[PDB]
Amino acid sequence: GIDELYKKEFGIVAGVDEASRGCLAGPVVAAAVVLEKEIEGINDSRLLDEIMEKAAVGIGIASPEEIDLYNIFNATKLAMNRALENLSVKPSFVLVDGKGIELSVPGTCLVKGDQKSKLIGAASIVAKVFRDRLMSEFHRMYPQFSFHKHKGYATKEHLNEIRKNGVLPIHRLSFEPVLELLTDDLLREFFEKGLISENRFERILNLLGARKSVVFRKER
DNA sequence: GAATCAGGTGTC
Ligand SMILES: [Ca+2]
Ligand SMILES: [Ca+2]
Repeated sequence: GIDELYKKEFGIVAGVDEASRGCLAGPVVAAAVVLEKEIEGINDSRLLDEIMEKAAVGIGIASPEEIDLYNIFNATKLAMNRALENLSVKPSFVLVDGKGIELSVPGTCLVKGDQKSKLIGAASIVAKVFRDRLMSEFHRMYPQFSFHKHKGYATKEHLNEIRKNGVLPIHRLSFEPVLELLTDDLLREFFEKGLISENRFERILNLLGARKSVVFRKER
């Protein structure tokens, strides 16, 4: 309903939101949603279909590699910027979920906007839904992991699976709980088998060795 | 759905 005020001044406004910033595995997902024919139900009082039939949508992704090289915050806007880019209508303005985000289109940030703007409310759905059906095929591809349930998140299951099964190249290797399970041994193997770029290989080395450092200081 | 447990990272 706040979405309506912005449309009056800027005309074509979009909604951005992301999913999967707290995961241990997978990319981060973003979604950009221009929308006209209004939908009751999104931030009001089976709309997946209505949103698809009745809106403009761009989706962006950042590979887990990219979360590890760039970091979880930058990888996010990287996807978000790819969403606007993948969106078919150029908006004059954007309402982003969160705070402290500057995107390639002039915009404003809304705290709990995924819960007060319809355009963001839309993309936030789009985002999860895609991510979810993505984690699904990850589950099929990596049968050992219940990706289809925990969504790559840091649940008790997912951890046990990592511990019992080993880390994957689709794990965010710079993520504390994954990191703490990491041996350069594996890194090397991942590298040698061509399952990680040299860039990532280095980064993670530098990171492990830095993890030891703060423990070393902290032990003194 | 609202609470309440759990687990992630980022900027100021
Ligand atoms: Ca939220
Ligand atoms: Ca979201």
